[PDB]
Amino acid sequence: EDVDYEKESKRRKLEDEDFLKLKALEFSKDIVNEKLQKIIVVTDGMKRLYEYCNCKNSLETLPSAANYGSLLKRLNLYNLDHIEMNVNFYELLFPLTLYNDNDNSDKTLSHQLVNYIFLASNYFQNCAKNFNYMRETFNVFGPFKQIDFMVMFVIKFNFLCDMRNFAKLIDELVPNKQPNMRIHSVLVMRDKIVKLAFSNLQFQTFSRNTKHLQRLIMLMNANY
Amino acid sequence: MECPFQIQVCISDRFFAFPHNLVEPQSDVGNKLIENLIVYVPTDDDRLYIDKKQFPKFNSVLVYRHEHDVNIDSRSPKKTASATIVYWNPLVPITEIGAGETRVFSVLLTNNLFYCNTMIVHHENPKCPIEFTYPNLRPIACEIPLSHFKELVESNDFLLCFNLETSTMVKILSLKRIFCIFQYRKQPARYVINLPHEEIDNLYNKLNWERTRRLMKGDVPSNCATVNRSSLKYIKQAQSLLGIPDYSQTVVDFVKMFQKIIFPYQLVPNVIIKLNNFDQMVSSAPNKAEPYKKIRLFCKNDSIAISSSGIVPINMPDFSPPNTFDYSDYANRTNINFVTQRVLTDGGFSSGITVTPVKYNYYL
Repeated sequence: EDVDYEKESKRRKLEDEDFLKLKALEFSKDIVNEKLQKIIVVTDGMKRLYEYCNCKNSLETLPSAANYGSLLKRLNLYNLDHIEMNVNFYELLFPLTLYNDNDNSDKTLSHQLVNYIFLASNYFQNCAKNFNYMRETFNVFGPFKQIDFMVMFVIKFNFLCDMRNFAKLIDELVPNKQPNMRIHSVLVMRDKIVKLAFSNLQFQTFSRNTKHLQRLIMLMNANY
Repeated sequence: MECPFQIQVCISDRFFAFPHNLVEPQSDVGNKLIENLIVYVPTDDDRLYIDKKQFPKFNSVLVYRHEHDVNIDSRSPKKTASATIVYWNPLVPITEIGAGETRVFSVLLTNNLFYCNTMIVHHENPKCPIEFTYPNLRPIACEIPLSHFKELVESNDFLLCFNLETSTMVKILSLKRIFCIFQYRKQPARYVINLPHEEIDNLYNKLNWERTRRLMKGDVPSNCATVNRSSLKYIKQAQSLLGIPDYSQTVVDFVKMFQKIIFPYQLVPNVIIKLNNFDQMVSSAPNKAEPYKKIRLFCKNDSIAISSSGIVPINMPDFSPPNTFDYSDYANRTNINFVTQRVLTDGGFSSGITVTPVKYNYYL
């Protein structure tokens, strides 16, 4: 018999060496993030609306949008109050930060990502800056009970198509288990000014076969 | 203060990273299992490196930054058995607890945690890391660790930096985080620090208090540390007087070199006396002027020990008042003066001479 612990103490001493190796394994880069997986799956994922989307230049308003608005009049059947008027900017963008740019890249991509981020920022800034005008120019096509939600959806969808394009372009950058710290912080402060833009966007709302468009609504809401 | 009843602390340096595994679903008596779980953290930064999916045992998991409120402040905190709660390396006292006994997993013993149910699962890490400061550099983002994971493994010379606004507690936290991983590393990486360090030396004193707090239950580890001014200036000067083949040579070198001769000469080096002399506290202690902390020093099989002040018999108070006294016929002022005058004449010296008799202790 040997009741003293020293045996197991030596056992722990042996174990200790593994520690750093195990931790590095636990910190290595991952295969693909489920967030971008979901995004890419949902894109083209239902009833060809994603292929209906052809508007472009990411810097425009009502680009002949009345054509789709005609079918949105039918969509007005649905309870578009399920659409959030806020834009989960940071939340949706978060998966995009899982990239050590020192690897899986020439470290150049950072600049393109920052440019795209500022582009989105200015996009939403102009949208808020002219929403009322946008209200009037789309009410040209007929009032609806939820024209606010319809315009918000139009903005979101318009962006999201280009977002899809941007992802398919910068495809297969391999995600880290963790977001980039610096890029994440920049994102955070950008989202600070974004939410401040939401606040500035003081307004009042105008107030099932959803299961397809319900997917898009969830995605806009960052449901997971 | 104390930990309120039904809370326990697990300290382990390994907990510097979140030990997702260990936690288990708490339940109330009556098997009222509580899959609701909340965790409090110093920062959302912490949350960034925590995976929900680790916890399929639970269906309900949320995490927030701790905030030390006012109104609920109590020795006895609020209770809420409806959810399990954990705090991860908390800095400041907690106001609310979860189902059953709550448990906290932390690396550092705060004063708040003094009288507490505690476990440490400590193990000895041998490899002491080191500082070096020449004034190539590894630059570090001196807070986020995993930013520099593998970097710290690979390189061994790292810069340390802060923005002004940091709370002292946050500084202490991050620093403590460093040294654990460094002792896990296989080589003595060299710290470089961009700070005037004086108050940092003060928090090092605080580390001393903390580590003693550990030692109340701890490993009695051979933990390397040092005074950082009163030591270092004098050590630098001593080497300077010496030949300086390696200005970078570790102190412990000199230490053990001197150690080689102790037993053969059975006496204390002036070097080691100046150590335990010129610390603020663990010394003669200029804080209070307490050379009374003489070193009684013993070695295997000895019938006797070496004091700061000569050989002593074992386990006795440095000198018996009863003695073969330095009887004043010796060390009489008169004879002292006479001999001193002889000396002065012989030297032809005007000034700067003083004399004193020897004195003796237990042994002569």
